Amino acid sequence: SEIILTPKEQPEVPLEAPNIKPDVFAGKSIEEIKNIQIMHGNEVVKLGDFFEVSGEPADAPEDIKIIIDGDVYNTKRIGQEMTAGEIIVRGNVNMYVGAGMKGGKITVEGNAGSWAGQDMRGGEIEILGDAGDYVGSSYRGDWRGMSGGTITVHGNADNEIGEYMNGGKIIIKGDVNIMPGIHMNNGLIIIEGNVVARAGGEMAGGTIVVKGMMQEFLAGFKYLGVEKDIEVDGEELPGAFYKFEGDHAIKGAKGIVYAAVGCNGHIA
Amino acid sequence: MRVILNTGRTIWQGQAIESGKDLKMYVDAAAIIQMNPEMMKQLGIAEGDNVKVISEYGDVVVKAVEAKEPLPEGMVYIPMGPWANRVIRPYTDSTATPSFKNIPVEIIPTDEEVLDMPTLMKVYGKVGQ
Amino acid sequence: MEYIIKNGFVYCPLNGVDGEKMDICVKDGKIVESVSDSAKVIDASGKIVMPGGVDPHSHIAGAKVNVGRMYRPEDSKRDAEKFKGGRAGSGFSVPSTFMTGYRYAQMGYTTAMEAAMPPLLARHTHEEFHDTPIIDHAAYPLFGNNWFVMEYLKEGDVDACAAYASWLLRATKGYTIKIVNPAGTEAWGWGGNVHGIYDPAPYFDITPAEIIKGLAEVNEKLQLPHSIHLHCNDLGHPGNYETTLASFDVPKNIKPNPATGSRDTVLYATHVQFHSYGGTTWRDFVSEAPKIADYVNKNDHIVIDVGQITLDETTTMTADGPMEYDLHSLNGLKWANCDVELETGSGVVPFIYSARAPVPAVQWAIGMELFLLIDNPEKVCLTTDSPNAGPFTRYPRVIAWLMSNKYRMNLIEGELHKWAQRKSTVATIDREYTFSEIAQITRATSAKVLGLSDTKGHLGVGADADIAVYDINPETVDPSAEYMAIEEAFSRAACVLKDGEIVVKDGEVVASPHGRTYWVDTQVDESIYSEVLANVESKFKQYYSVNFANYPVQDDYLPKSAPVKGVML
Amino acid sequence: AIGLKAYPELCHGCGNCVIACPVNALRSPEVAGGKGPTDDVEIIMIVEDGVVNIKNPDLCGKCGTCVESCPVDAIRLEEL
Amino acid sequence: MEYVKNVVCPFCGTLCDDIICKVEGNEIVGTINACRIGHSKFVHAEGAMRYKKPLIRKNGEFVEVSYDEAIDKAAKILAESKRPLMYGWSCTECEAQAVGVELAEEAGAVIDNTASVCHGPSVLALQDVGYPICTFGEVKNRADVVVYWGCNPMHAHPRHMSRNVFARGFFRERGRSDRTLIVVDPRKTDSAKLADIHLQLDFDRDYELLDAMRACLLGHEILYDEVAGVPREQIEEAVEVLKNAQFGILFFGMGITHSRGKHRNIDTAIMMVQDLNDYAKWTLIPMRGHYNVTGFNQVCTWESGYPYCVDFSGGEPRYNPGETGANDLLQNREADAMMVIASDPGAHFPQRALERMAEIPVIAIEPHRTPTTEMADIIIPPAIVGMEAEGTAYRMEGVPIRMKKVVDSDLLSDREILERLLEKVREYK
Ligand SMILES: Nc1nc2c(c(=O)[nH]1)N[C@H]1C(S)=C(S)[C@@H](COP(=O)(O)OP(=O)(O)OC[C@H]3O[C@@H](n4cnc5c(=O)[nH]c(N)nc54)[C@H](O)[C@@H]3O)O[C@H]1N2
Ligand SMILES: Nc1nc2c(c(=O)[nH]1)N[C@H]1C(S)=C(S)[C@@H](COP(=O)(O)OP(=O)(O)OC[C@H]3O[C@@H](n4cnc5c(=O)[nH]c(N)nc54)[C@H](O)[C@@H]3O)O[C@H]1N2
Ligand code: SF4
Ligand code: SF4
Ligand code: SF4
Ligand SMILES: [K+]
Ligand SMILES: [K+]
Ligand SMILES: [K+]
Ligand SMILES: [Mg+2]
Ligand code: NA
Ligand SMILES: [S]
Ligand SMILES: [W+6]
Ligand SMILES: [Zn+2]
Ligand SMILES: [Zn+2]
Repeated sequence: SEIILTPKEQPEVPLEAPNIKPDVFAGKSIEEIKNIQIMHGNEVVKLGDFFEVSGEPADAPEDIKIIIDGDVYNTKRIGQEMTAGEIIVRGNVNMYVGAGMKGGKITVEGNAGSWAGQDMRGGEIEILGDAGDYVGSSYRGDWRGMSGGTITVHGNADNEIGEYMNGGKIIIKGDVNIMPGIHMNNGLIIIEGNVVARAGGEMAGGTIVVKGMMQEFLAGFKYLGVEKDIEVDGEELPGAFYKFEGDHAIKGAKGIVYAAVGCNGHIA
Repeated sequence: MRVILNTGRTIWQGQAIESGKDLKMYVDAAAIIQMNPEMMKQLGIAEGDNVKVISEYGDVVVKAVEAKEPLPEGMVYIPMGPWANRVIRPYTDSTATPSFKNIPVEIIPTDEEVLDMPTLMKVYGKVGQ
Repeated sequence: MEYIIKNGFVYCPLNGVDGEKMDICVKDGKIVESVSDSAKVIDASGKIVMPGGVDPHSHIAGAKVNVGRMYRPEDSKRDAEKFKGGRAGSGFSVPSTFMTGYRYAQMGYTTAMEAAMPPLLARHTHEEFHDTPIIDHAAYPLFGNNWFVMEYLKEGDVDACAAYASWLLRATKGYTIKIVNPAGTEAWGWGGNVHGIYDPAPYFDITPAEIIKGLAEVNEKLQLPHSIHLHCNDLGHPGNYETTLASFDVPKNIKPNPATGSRDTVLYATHVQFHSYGGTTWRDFVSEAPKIADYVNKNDHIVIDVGQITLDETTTMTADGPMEYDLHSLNGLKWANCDVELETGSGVVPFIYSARAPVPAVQWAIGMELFLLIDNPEKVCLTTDSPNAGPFTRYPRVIAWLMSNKYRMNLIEGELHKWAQRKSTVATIDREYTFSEIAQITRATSAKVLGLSDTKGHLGVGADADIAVYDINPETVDPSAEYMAIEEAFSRAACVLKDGEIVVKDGEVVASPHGRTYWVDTQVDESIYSEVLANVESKFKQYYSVNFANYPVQDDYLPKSAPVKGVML
Repeated sequence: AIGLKAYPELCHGCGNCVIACPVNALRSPEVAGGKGPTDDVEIIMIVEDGVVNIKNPDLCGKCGTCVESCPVDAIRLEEL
Repeated sequence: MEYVKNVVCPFCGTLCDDIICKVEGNEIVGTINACRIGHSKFVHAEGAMRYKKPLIRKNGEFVEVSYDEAIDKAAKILAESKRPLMYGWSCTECEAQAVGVELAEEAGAVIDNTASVCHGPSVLALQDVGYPICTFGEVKNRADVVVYWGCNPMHAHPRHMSRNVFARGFFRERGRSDRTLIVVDPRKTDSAKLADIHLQLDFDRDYELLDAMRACLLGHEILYDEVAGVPREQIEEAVEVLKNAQFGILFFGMGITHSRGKHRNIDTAIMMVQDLNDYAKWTLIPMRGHYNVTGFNQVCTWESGYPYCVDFSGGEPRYNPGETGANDLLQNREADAMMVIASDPGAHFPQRALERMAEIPVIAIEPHRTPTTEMADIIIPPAIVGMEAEGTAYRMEGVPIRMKKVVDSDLLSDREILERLLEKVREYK
């Protein structure tokens, strides 16, 4: 059930550890888990070289709970493409945590780097601290991005959250910087704090809700008025929101930005 | 004074880099800050006077110069180079490209001297290996 | 080195050998009658032996190809490799150069032609060739929208156009006169196009028909090894089959005249799948491959290649600028463009040929109809207009489809949209290609029509030692039922030799020699030649953006220059 | 008299004046098409050692086109 | 004195190939047709340090070594490195860039060029939405409307306007009079002074202005009565100028890659140019900086599949700008060694990256004295491409032109230095 990884001193040259996920840990003894391959720069190494490993094995990934009992700020790709189980990180992570995720749950108790939940398909990611750029984003050049799952960031995020989103749900309880929902096609973004600029830049569909203040917005949106008591993607939101449709710089755009009335009179 | 710092090219700094960045020419062309004459008056400085530029990310001393390419109100121009790059915003926003242009800085007159090219680099404190 | 290839079932259509068990002898990069008793042996028992494949039409080297690579990093992430003996690479649909040569080699191909080179960008094509292992190669410079060609051909001055072409083939180190959407791409320089073969370009006031006719006359006047290589107007439009058949007739009464090779056809029509469409809109879109196939059967002046849909997510890249903008308009996907001054245009768009979708379903059917309704394989070559209809890595799957009506009906009756049955006749065609007809459309027809059948496309004495051994036993395996064994076997050749040296063994690349660059050497009356070169240099001074002295490709770009002579003195 | 005068210390070598000049254009097709002259030609001015350089001031008709094209007032029509 | 004609200039992406070099002895003493910058590269400035031998820092002081000793230690450093950065490339020729790709492969390195500090955001943008371009000659002979968006060619591509705007072309035989010239820049630059229309917009708001322009273009109403400091009604009048073009060209530069939004400023610019083609022929060209920055992105793309920020650590190539970019590796302290060639990140990286350069072994394949050599551990001087060494370079819109060798040099070329560096790196591994 519970498998404990205690990090050793983290290296300046970061680690890539896609193989830290329940799917790989399943059916392995503690000794075999120590011998799992991870990368350390341009060198292939063993997970045991940077982590103490304890706990009890299990045969199915559903029953496996990985907890990283320490800061791993310089390890990338943890939980990448995991289908089931749970990961708990008692500290910070680097980039790509849960990238390509299909199922299960990851909880990061500190900060996360960029591309957290990139190309997410299913499952849940929850980050108790701050996140970087490109939460739930796509990959370079691809027009098909995140299609399912839920990402919850309790702190702040930076740029291009939900880039090319095509499904799923992202919730930022804090503030974001610029261009949340850039090129969005489908899905739901809820920003409970503030937005600096360009919410919904070049979106074609989907829904963005901003409960705080947007300092700037975009002239390609048509203002539709005010809506109360909004139901979107199974979430009920109280209060009134200014309603915008765009981004009409894009042909056939049907995206929706909702902005809370209390702090967005200058946007109307 | 709070101002907007913009950076980029000038033929004089282009001539200078292909002449030699070890040359005096390069300090004269790149260790400068271009200002509207009205801004120089408000700050109480003349061409040739030195300016201390401070930002969230660093600080530098540059020679004040009258902009012959007029600037918007509140903006200054430092040509690309290590002086400008003491103060501009390093973060790339996960693009790999820093924010070299349009950075809030504080400028104030100073009698300190402009650092020449090898002296400027010493602040980064290169350790041999 | 000396090699003896023993006890293989040899298929060599040019020498009329049809599965006979037979030894092939090799000496210093050539096929010879006999070798010493010390020659090292390659055991081909229970295996097929063919000449190295010869691809007459692929997009593998040049600017438009590299834009497809650069602006599709998602395509590389899909398929990235590093075989530790060799160079890293990536790209499912548009592979990098080292990956490109490895994979032609893995499937037993030893010669592949780049089909569209913008003359001003010719250095780029040749630079990418140098980083393309194994295969011998050549590049087709583009002529159908060239300012000099349009100006000379309107005045009826075909000899001056032939002098220009002679200069251009030498300056770009090119091999054939390639024509793409003649007059239409110049019309796209202002955002337009031409419709039908009698619709002139802006200003230049010359028709596609006159461009096609004049360049065919030029082609045989220069005695080039290959014929004109025609990509028709009105590509990819419902109802365009009539523009295609009309185009096919334009050069019919021009008589072939190669100085090198055995080519006996004046017209080469490329990826004809895209030119065989009926209907009037996409909603009443219907296959017209029977009429197209029937024209080819009855006519003796034309060779075609099909441009077979492989039902993949791929990348389209063409010198047909206006057509790609239309394609971007339909599917909304990222679009690249490059108009090349005085010479050509180009466009790049991804396309998803989903088997579920009705239009790609009919497109797949049309190509199968072309392969199967054409009686004589000597008139057809196996192509995917790589990557336009699919990556060349899918030639084995195309082979598998042709050798097995089981494979086809399995796809027709499940996955393929119903429109493949409703809007074509593929389902009623149970013809199956034999191993001899496969070697004909993947080796012999291409080698012959390109003017290389002296040294390429056959296993006889005098040929280059370009040889493919496929681990499949025609006496023991049924191609119709075991279609997945056909596909897998043609993908990963047991043994491949390139100029007598082993370069692939059991699907693995084991050596990385550089191939030759075939280009065309022609000589024209010195007086007309000088006059044309004086005219060419005057426009360079006025209208080009580079200087005349810097334009032609320097000899440093051809480490392995292999000139082929057209008309001399 | 009013005549052509160069201020090379302000000059960029950008070539706008050389190309804009109709006397230059008429005499050198390369200049008319925006290139610096490569063939030997006698024209009013060229860019040499990185700056504008007057070679045949007698051919200048004082029309003013080059001046319009110079953004940094490096070539002028003034006394002498 | 002898005059060498048809020389290609090795400075900026204009890549002029009509330079005349004046050669005295074995030395280039003057130029014709080259602008003030190009001339400055060809000719030696008095008092300027041109390293004639390799050097190594023995703490404190630099000492002259042999080529074999310098390349020797350089190979040690890269072989032992677990995250080496191979950065620069833009001011050397394509054959050397190809060797660098193979060497980055051999060392498991990240290879990256100046695109990551330059038109990188245009690369990211074109990968997402497209790349509709043309060559210089179509502009000269067809262009009806010429826009310089966030670039200042009078100072950065000095001959760019004279060759593409003032030039008399086939369909534009009146040159400058046949073209509407537009410049978009928050400053009144010397390029803006020549414009018929100058949008002196608010800095950092191009993305907003372009959003209004495209919404207008597609028939929609512009929400606010002023955008990026530009009145609503002119947005519409400017959109009308572009729609009525017979042939329009959008030249854009660092004012739009370095500004807020970075790659997304290029993104929206590209998509507007695309959509304008339903009303008028329109195309764009990035004003790429160095004479062969474009060439590296070409070479690296065709050999590996990716244009820059290419990391071979895992054997296969991988590509993530923002992770695998020169400034990412330095500022995140990932790089444990860095090799510089034909570039000056000491002068032109931000403070935060320089602090990391202070902590790691830095190799510099460099002919002149620079802020990078002041931060370097090993200095290896080469023959300079375009003057003492030949090879292919790529102009800003992809046109390949071969750089010429005008005078001889006793120093090794970059290509030879890199081929020896690669041979030894293998000996190590
Ligand atoms: N002299 C010289 N010439 C060079 C070089 C050099 O170092 N010196 N280097 C070369 C290189 S590497 C390059 S990339 C090119 C670069 O050529 P350019 O693209 O011209 O680069 P910059 O001069 O840095 O900046 C261009 C303009 O953008 C403006 N700008 C600032 N903020 C904004 C904004 O928010 N919006 C808009 N629209 N504009 C803004 C600035 O005022 C500046 O005039 O030059 C090349 N040529
Ligand atoms: N604040 C601010 N910072 C910036 C910019 C800005 O606008 N503002 N612009 C950014 C941009 S776009 C860029 S590209 C960078 C500048 O990019 P850099 O590459 O730093 O440009 P240079 O400083 O000209 O450096 C080129 C070097 O190559 C050397 N060189 C010349 N020929 C050869 C050769 O044949 N071989 C070799 N090995 N070397 C040779 C030259 O001596 C010179 O030192 O600055 C960036 N930094
Ligand atoms: S003069 Fe004004 S224009 Fe003629 S070159 Fe010197 S600068 Fe460019
Ligand atoms: S003045 Fe009129 S003529 Fe004399 S130069 Fe300047 S332009 Fe050519
Ligand atoms: S323009 Fe760019 S290239 Fe042509 S010269 Fe002045 S610098 Fe060298
Ligand atoms: K690619
Ligand atoms: K079916
Ligand atoms: K110099
Ligand atoms: Mg993307
Ligand atoms: Na053509
Ligand atoms: S650059
Ligand atoms: W640059
Ligand atoms: Zn074609
Ligand atoms: Zn083709």
